[PDB]
Amino acid sequence: MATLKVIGVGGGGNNAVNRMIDHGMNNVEFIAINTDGQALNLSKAESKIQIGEKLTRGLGAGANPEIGKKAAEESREQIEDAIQGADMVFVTSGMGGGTGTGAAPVVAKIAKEMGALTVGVVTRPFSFEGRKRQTQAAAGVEAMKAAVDTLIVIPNDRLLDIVDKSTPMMEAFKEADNVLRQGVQGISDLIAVSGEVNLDFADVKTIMSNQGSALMGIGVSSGENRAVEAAKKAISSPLLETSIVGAQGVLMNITGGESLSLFEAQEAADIVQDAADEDVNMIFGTVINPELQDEIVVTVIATGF
Ligand SMILES: Nc1nc2c(ncn2[C@@H]2O[C@H](COP(=O)(O)OP(=O)(O)O)[C@@H](O)[C@H]2O)c(=O)[nH]1
Ligand SMILES: COc1ccc(F)c(C(N)=O)c1F
Ligand SMILES: [K+]
Repeated sequence: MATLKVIGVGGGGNNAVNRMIDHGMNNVEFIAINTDGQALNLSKAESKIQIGEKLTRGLGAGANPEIGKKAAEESREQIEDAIQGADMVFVTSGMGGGTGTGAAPVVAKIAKEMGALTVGVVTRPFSFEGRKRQTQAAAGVEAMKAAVDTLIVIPNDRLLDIVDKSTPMMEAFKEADNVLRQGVQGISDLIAVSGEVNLDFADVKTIMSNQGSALMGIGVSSGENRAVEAAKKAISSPLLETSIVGAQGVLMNITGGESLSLFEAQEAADIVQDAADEDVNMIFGTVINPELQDEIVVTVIATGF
């Protein structure tokens, strides 16, 4: 079976890895990469890599992305050894600081050279962090795009659209974490489960390899318009820089119980096709889970923008 690894690079990335481990994911390996040895000592990841100790003496990169980049380059063999064997790597990092900005594209490059299908899931900083952080972050996003197979960007300003004046900051961060964690879980499920119309890791590669921007979404619904609703939730994305609009390739899977109808599978597909507003090249899958009663789940991976 295909081996999935999630790598957190820098403070925000390792935060996301810690919160995902807390949440619980059972068939994914986690790797924590950081300059900051204090944060790395608190990581819940089974594999930890301290990079750049000679450069920083165990401190972070101090907002200097060139130090992050050098620290990763100098630890290339340790990063290779930790990746070796993965079929797919997700690299998550917060752009705009020194370690994520500089080291995450090096890690992603190493993963793609090690043979892994490589997906980046990165944040852009809040506008309140100022224009220099935003410009540094943009350069990291560009570098990440050059290094990955596909890239999901989460502008942190979008979190301000989903909170009220009291929502705890940590609850907002968990919402952003969901993008990665549900994208990972959806792939894990595809690999693990045999479908009635069966998709497998080669289909993931076809949809994701060397594609650029991506969307990864899941929607769950019940009741009379469940397929349309689940499809709409899978592609909605209030947190995403890349919406579904313009997608030219899509992997879509529908999971339901024995009641899953052909008609509602077409409805779901049509929602995705119409929201793309393009002629979508679809890879369509279906899973019948007789455990499920009235629940349906639509998973979408969209690329080709
Ligand atoms: N959404 C989210 N953003 C984060 C988190 N931690 C940091 N950030 C963002 O990521 C950017 C860089 O922070 P950090 O990863 O700590 O910097 P680095 O360790 O030096 O690479 C910050 O400017 C914030 O915009 C997090 O837990 N969640
Ligand atoms: C989330 O996508 C998934 C999940 C579980 C599956 F069995 C399949 C499949 N049709 O083989 C799929 F495409
Ligand atoms: K499968």
